[PDB]
Amino acid sequence: QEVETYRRSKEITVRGHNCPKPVLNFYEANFPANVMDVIARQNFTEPTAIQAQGWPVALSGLDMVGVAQTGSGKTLSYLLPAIVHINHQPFLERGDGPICLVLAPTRELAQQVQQVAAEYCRACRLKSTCIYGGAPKGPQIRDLERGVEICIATPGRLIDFLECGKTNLRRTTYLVLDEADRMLDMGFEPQIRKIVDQIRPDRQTLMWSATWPKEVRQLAEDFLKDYIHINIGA
Ligand SMILES: Nc1ncnc2c1ncn2[C@@H]1O[C@H](COP(=O)(O)OP(=O)(O)O)[C@@H](O)[C@H]1O
Repeated sequence: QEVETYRRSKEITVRGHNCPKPVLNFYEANFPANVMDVIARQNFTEPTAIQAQGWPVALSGLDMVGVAQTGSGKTLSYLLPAIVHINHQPFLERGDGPICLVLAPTRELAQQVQQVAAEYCRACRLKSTCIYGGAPKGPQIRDLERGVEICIATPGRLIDFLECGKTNLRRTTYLVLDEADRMLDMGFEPQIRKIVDQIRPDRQTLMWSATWPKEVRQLAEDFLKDYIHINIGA
């Protein structure tokens, strides 16, 4: 396995049934033209180790957990397959909720992901929005009502909105839990549960974490299906 040479090099450990081979370069991912336009402008030389192994897993439709240090490039690891997903699901109709739901523990990390996502949404003509607590409800409710394919959210504000019927998850087929361990450290487990229970069963779900403790591992087993576990580090 040329694979095992590459994984071993990049300190990639994979666990679970039938993980696809890692993609050795950007071109092999076969992301659509508009996304490539935006990737070329970032002057990356190469895929990061989790993009390498993570992308093909995500693009295959499989559930997974990606464990890597802050800075290993996981945002793109779930975002970019999200775009492909959206391209393969029907067109967004008046009043449809989001197709892709990215949950994040804090306002700041929610906004970071919106920032990364902005350029690709614009190149791909997708609409997205950052939902977070503390800030004016008005603009956020506007965005959700005009319709977004992508909704990046912190749990509390999302709940409030669902309960008020200002959006809904009956189209959410691609679920992301960024910074899951932090999300659990800050005590959001009941809230994340209350959220997912409203998500139709055929969802692909992807968790991302810098660490792999008991609490997170248990969340994975309750929420994921036959998941792949990717580790990055010695
Ligand atoms: N393929 C790549 N090559 C080089 N840098 C990248 C690549 N993908 C992402 N980056 C950059 O690496 C940094 C870390 O990305 P990020 O998604 O924040 O990682 P994490 O979420 O693991 O902390 C960002 O500044 C991002 O622009």
